[PDB]
Amino acid sequence: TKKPTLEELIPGGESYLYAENLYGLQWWGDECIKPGVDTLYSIQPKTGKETMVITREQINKVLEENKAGKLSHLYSVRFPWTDKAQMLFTIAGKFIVYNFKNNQVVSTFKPKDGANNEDYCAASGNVAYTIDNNLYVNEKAVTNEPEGIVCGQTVHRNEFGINKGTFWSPKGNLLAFYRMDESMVTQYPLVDITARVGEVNNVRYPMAGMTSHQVKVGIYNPATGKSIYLNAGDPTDRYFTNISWAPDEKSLYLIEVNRDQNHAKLCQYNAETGEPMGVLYEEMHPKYVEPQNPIVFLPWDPTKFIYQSQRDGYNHLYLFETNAANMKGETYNSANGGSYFQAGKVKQLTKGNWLVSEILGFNTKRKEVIFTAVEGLRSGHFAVNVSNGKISQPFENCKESEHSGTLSASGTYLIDRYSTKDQPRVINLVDTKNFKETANLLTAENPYDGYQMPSIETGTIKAADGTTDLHYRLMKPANFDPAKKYPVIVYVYGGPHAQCVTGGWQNGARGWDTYMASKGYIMFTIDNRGSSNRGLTFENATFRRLGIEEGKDQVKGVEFLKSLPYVDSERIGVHGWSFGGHMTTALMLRYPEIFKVGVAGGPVIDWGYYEIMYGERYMDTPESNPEGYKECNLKNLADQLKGHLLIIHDDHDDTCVPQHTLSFMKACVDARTYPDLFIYPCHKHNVAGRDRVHLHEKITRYFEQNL
Amino acid sequence: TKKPTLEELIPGGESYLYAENLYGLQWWGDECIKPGVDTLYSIQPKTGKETMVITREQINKVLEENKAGKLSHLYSVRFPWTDKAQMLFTIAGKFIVYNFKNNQVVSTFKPKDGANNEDYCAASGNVAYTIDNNLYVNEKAVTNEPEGIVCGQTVHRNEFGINKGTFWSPKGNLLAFYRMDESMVTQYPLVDITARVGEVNNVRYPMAGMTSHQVKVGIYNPATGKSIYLNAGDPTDRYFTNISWAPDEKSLYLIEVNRDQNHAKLCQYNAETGEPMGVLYEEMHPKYVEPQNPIVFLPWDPTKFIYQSQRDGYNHLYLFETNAANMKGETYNSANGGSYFQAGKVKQLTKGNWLVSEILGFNTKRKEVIFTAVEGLRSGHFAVNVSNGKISQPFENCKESEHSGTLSASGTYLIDRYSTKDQPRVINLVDTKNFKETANLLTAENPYDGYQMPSIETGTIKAADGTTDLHYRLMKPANFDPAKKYPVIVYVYGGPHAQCVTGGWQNGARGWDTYMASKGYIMFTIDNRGSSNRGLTFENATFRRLGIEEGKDQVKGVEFLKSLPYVDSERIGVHGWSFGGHMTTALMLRYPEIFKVGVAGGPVIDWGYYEIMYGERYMDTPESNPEGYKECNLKNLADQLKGHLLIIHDDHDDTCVPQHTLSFMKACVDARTYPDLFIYPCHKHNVAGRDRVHLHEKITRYFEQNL
Ligand SMILES: [Mg+2]
Ligand SMILES: [Mg+2]
Repeated sequence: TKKPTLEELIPGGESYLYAENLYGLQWWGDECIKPGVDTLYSIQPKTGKETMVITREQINKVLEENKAGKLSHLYSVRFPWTDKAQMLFTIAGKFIVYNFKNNQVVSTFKPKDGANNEDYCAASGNVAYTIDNNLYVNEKAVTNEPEGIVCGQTVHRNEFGINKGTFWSPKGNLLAFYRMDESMVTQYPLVDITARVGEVNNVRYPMAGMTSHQVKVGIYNPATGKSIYLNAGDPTDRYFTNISWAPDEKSLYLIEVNRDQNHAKLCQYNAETGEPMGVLYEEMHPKYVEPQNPIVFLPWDPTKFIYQSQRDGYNHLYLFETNAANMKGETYNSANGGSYFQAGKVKQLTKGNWLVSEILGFNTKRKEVIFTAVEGLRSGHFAVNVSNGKISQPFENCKESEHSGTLSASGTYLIDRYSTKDQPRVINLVDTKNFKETANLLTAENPYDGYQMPSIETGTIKAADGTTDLHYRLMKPANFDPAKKYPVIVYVYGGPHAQCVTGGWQNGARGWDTYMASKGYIMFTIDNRGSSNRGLTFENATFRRLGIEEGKDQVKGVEFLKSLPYVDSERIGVHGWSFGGHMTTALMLRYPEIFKVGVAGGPVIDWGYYEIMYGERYMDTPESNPEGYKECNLKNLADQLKGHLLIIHDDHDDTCVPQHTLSFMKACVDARTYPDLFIYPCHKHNVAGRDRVHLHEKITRYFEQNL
Repeated sequence: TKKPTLEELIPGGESYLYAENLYGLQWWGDECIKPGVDTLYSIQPKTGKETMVITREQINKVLEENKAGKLSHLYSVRFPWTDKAQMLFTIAGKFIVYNFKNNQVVSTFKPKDGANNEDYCAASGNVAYTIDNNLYVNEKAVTNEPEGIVCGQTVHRNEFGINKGTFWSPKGNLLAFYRMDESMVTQYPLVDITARVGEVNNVRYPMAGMTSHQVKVGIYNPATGKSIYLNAGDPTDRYFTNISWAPDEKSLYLIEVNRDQNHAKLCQYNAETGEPMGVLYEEMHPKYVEPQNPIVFLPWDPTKFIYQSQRDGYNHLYLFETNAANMKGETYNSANGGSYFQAGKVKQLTKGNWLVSEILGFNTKRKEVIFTAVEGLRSGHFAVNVSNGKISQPFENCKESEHSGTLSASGTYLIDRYSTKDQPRVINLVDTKNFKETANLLTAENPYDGYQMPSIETGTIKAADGTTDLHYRLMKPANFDPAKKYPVIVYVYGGPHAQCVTGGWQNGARGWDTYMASKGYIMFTIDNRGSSNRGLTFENATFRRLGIEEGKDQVKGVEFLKSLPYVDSERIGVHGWSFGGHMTTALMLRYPEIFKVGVAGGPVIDWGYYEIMYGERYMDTPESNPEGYKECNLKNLADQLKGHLLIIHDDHDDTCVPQHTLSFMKACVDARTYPDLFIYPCHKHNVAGRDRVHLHEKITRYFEQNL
């Protein structure tokens, strides 16, 4: 009979309910380490037998004898040496290497104050980290650059799979790093209203069609203290992505992407001189090419590497030869409608209407690559023999689930974390020879046990093309009566790189979904064309017209709801954030007779205010696609607003500048339409922490008053 | 049966209704000039006989012979020479002097492009004007100052009656001007969201308790082209106000006010050297002193001048001696609780529980000063003989009305513009010997003739002190039934320098008052203690605690409404702008059991964000009044919000920085209270033009949905 509140359903809530977990669970060679608050256990994967390693009292005793501090829990320890009985942890910025068979502090190192993006190399003992805009290795500064130059940090606004800007050589003798010059990029003025006098907080923001930032790759030698830069030419309008090292540390590889994002090149550079050594492979597509993963060399054969490509329509593994730049190249057409320039023998290791979501690593003894594969609501772990191409089992044996994995040092065992509709969290140890569970580490209990909960249903309907199958999730209140009429709220995202309907826990339902469904509102979400884990054809159907085919598919979802007799067709609302915010506004403006109430958070209004990297991939430039930009500029449709639309924007949003929403307000004032607005001061793109509860109460209140 | 629309009732509306007027009505000596679109007439004041002077066709004929352009109407013509049959007008920035007896162009002058604040001196033919931050006289630049220096323009944020920064000598041979250095004042970042990339639009804004701007007075001679600056010492934390010239042009007078605004000094300076020549008079008050008018010399005796002071509790005329600085000074206590340092014989020309609102000028033959006097809803024109102090008639003969006047060159006749509850606009010529109407120039007809209109009632109730009488205005729908219950909307301002309930047209009702009253809402407004035209005691009751006594008085108004059987006590809303926005928020937070719904526009939230000049006058400094600032900081009461509060703020508001409202939103998020917000981009303190209709539709909609 008791229903959960927003305090129990929204992250940031005082009593937020979540399924039990095993934090810090990792590998020490081929032994599984299960940390706790007071003990660290070792688990033999073959048997599942738990052996105690060390207690926090024991470690703290030795830390106090060294005046090194105190641990509160053992969840943050790491085991980066397969052969040394050593542990690594941090206590107030200080790195401690601890021997757990002798109970001794091996070493301590404290980087300079204000250290971020710390990247430790176990093989050499070197640590790279950043202080403001400059890069540091151990006690020395690698760079001394002015404002506008950023070193050793992420570049190209985290696109093409870039998440860091430091790349240690396999043995830790050289460090590759990014050097970004943003000096020529426009600054957007955010205003801090908590200062004595409201101050400007400028952020570099490159908008579609304007001047971009320039990236350079440096190579630093900690033994000499000298750095070189790769001689790639004028870096203007070029992306330098997916940095990878040769196993011998003599050359560096990267994937270069042009500004039009339709041509990618796998390049080699000399690590000692920075001189180019050739192009091994080239990939082209009339729409776009999007490299997201570096090349991985075979641990048993450095003359071969695995490249990840969607050229046939799905992300798959391809085995290439290292000597490809010095062989005869031929041009080929690819199944995705693109083309590629390839030399040498290339072997497609994985094939089918599914994609590889992660390379987990290798089993060197059995010569296999272990990986995770996905499609729609299905996921699973797999192995493929690199020599013959024999796959462990067909993708068709996959169930609806969400799998995550961590491979042991020998590739013999796997930590398998998964969730299904009714199973919140299951953690098993899995044998990679036959993919059989060897031991259950956790089977989390339902955190909503003893609460009244809504029902969840998933299914498929056809897209606006009449052929593509779209997955939807439908939620109803617990006391649902099919004789009564109910209001509906469509939760929408619908942009690329995301999927709302999963095969995981509650089919991806969010806390607010649960909250509104229990308040008497039917909740609906459909994953339209453009969304992820369905291949490139499903995704690029939206090219140069973002939001259009997405809206058409969302309307097919509504036509399905209207066919249900318990749906009140005159009470359809819509809510989304970011791309979802654009979709909420666009649906209100393009289908004003369908959607009655809408709540749009941090939306994109005009793609001309959006970043170059993401924007120009799907929309090209305002100069190259003037029709696309006009059609998808929601300021042009401001006069179509009939219903209740609330726009929420955060004052320190540097993903969607606040200009989007205020320029939309001005357009409605001029057109004499009446949207509502709300600004969350001191919040970035999303409202985080306790204020996220305030946000969901405000959203709930808007739908209760107007739907 | 037809009701007016917001398009007919709101300025900026497409069909805005207003009472007929006579634009450009002025004096050519003692002849009254009535311009029109096609003709200029002359009116003999004794008789009221209209004589044609000239036609637009005649003037345009002569302008075309001189290639000087074309006039579209004769409303912008001026007659600054009493003895020359000449006119002044401007065609596309070009000044033209025209003789209307001979039909000849006398001269043309075109100032540099981008000219503003043009100040023409008919006696010398010189014109001063500004281009950006610099001052110009005729063809030459007086100043060449960098960013942060402003010359020849208004200073001290238009306080102490400063409305310009150029002051010509009586014969036009010297120009006194302001030079303001703002370089040391903090810049507030406003953001222009119409730019390609949202840009910063900085404004200098000095906040209470912080570093102020510095003002200097320059004296420029157009014949020599040289300037001198008054040697007043370090200008830090001093106000230089009410600049006035000696009749012989040999010295300049000003009133200096300290930063604590409790000590004023009448000062003389040599016009040739800029050297100080003494202090003639000093005025002190424990609360504040506020000089707002320069001294005026008697046209028949330059050894005497009239000073305007509230030292006895009401603004009155005092006759002083020019030789006062060189006489024996004594300190005296004043009836307002202040003190003054005075030398020589001083004569109080006007006395009573009423104030002088304007010195219209003089009748030199009869030795009288003509002036307008006000108190509450009462107004009138008066003469006092400067020699014997005999007043034309007692203030008690005044009726409820709003009078405005323009005196002829000899002070024999007056243009009297007035309004009463039911008379929208009456314009008469009045004989200043007996103040009898000599001719009716206009008796405007009601612009709402043929419309359904609400009823208007005025009365008085006692203030929260139990002794002071407060004027209120009550409006009811036309079909009002005293058997039914009605919702009420309190319109509030309540700050100093303003009065809402007048003796003029509709007792000061505004368009939106009319609109809501006709929609079935009772409208109520009360002029609380702190408001103007009631003397200093009524006003400074709020000193150091702005909003507190004002709220108490607004609540006495509500206790009156609750005593009316046709008022629904459970449906009371409130609306105000600026000080009224503060009042709306404060009333919602301090009396949450009284006001159900509120709409606050461009409010003051924290007095620490408000300007030095106005703020420190009534609140002192945050360091001098920490309790006052804490109590009146509405962020401190954020947790008290129970009802529906909408805060509207304009993104380019440089009166109330947008920081006020955004810092209030943050405080409510933190306190878990739910106010609503709206931002009008590209609007200053008030929404002007067609968007003002959008603003009033949004305000109407908020009250219809929630009250
Ligand atoms: Mg492109
Ligand atoms: Mg003071």
